[PDB]
Formats: sequence, structure tokens, C-alpha cells
Amino acid sequence: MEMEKEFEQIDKSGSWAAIYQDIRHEASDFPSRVAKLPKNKNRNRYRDVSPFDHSRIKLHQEDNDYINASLIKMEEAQRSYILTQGPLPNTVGHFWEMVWEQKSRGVVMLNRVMEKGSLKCAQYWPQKEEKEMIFEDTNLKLTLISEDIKSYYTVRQLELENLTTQETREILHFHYTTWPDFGVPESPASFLNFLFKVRESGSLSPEHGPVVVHCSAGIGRSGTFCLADTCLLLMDKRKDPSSVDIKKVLLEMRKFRMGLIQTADQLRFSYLAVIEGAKFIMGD
Ligand SMILES: O=C(O)c1ccc(OCc2ccccc2)cc1
Repeated sequence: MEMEKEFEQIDKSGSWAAIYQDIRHEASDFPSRVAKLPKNKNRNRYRDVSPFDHSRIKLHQEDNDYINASLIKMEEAQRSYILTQGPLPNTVGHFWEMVWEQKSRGVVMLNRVMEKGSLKCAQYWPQKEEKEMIFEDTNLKLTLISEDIKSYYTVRQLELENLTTQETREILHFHYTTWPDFGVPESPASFLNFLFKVRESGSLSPEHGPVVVHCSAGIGRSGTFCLADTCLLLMDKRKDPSSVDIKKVLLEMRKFRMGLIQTADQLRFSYLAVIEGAKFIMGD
């Protein structure tokens, strides 16, 4: 079926939970043996969210190459994404090592450091120009260059230096700051505006390594971001945009990381975002 009318048909029939459970039943199951080794326990935030072995990002280190991060490679859309958990106190150096080694231009953050009165990820970037951060375990230096605070999101320019070689690179930090502590946003308009700002920066384009996107577990909000982006790109590429099937795209993405889209409300919100976004790309 088309998307917008499938949407109203699920609303009128109130069957979002049943649709979402079908997706959960049909989703791929692949091994995640490296994630579960005892030496990696303090590298995982949640015991039930792990990267598959076949798609995990490897650190370029011989001691321990493990990080909780996955490469989502979308062949028809010609887009790749790295989805990862919010960094932990003992993985902030690994996180920036990955950004460096994978040649990423941008980092997309979809959570606040504290939500619901608890810490959802480490404070992993510097908050003042004159107070830079050094990660001694991976030999990297990180400096805040500039910061632009808007009503729904903040963009930061950061300088990452590899202290072994003295090479430097400019990284863009795109921080969506207004996702509610509970539920999903009422309108997708600010989330879509944010996606378009990431696109306009070059961070999603083939001349760079894959964008790094995270929330707390790296599957829920993060899944919503890449699902909406890929669906909108396919609607632009194909002769028949009504052939784009958001449930089939989501199942393709779940071949590369488990659990993408965590609730039926996140699934409904993803439909809403793609539907409204497709009108702006052209005009209604
Ligand atoms: O009739 C439909 O079922 C439909 C028609 C057009 C359409 O395209 C939306 C779009 C998105 C992004 C760029 C250009 C067009 C999607 C679905």
C-alpha cells in the first residue's frame, strides 16, 4: 500500500502495536559473540543491545578492537551510517578513535546528557574554547572552535588532532536538544528541519566517511533518523515514489543492527516524518 493512506488505516483501526510486533518477529537474528566476551562488559551500556559481529566497527588496535557500534550500509539509497551508543566514561577515547579512523565529518547526537534525572551518556566534548580535552588512551586532542545555539538544536565546530601524527580535522557536532523525556514529538517539523541541516553540511555525503549517530542505546531515536533519511532519498531516486515501503526499509536496516525503532510510537512518528518530509521536498 501507499504510505499516507496505510497510515490513516492504521490510525483508524488502532493497530500500531500489532504492526510493530510483526516487525519484531520478522527481524534478523545474527551472532554478537564479540560484544558478549567478559573483557567487554564495561564497554556496553545495556546488556540487551549489542552490535552483530558481521557489521560491527573495529577499532584499529591489536589489544582490544571492540566498540558498541554498527555500520548500516544502504545499497540502493547509496548512504551509509554508523549507529552507536552514547559513550561511557571508559569509552570516550574509543569513540573519538572511531570518528578519526572512519574519516567521519559529522556526529549526530539525539539525547541530552541527563534525562529523567539520570545520566544517558558521558560529557564527551569540551564546553569552553580554552578548556580542551585530551584522551590519553587513544592519543587524541579535542577543542571546541565555535557553538551556535538554536531553539531546537545546537551546532558545534570541533577540532580533532591525532597527537601521534599532528594531523588535524574539523568535525561538526549536530545536537538535537528537544526530544521529550517521554514519548515522541507531537510534530515532526523540527526533527525534519534538523535532518535537512545535517544534509546541507556535507556530513552525509560520499566524499566523507559515514556519519556517526547516537542516542543513549543507539537504536531508537537513532533508528528514526536514518530510517527517515533513507526513505526520503529513495522517494527522490525512484520513478514511482509511492513504491517506497517503510516497513521493508526498516527490516533491511535491522540486518545491520538489532532493535532499530524501540516502540510503536517511534514507528508511527517515523511514518509521520517521511509523509510530511515528502511534501516539502517538492511543496504541500
Ligand atoms: O503517491 C505516493 O504514494 C507518493 C508520491 C510521491 C512521493 O514523493 C515524495 C518525495 C520525497 C522526496 C523527494 C521527492 C519526493 C512519495 C509518495
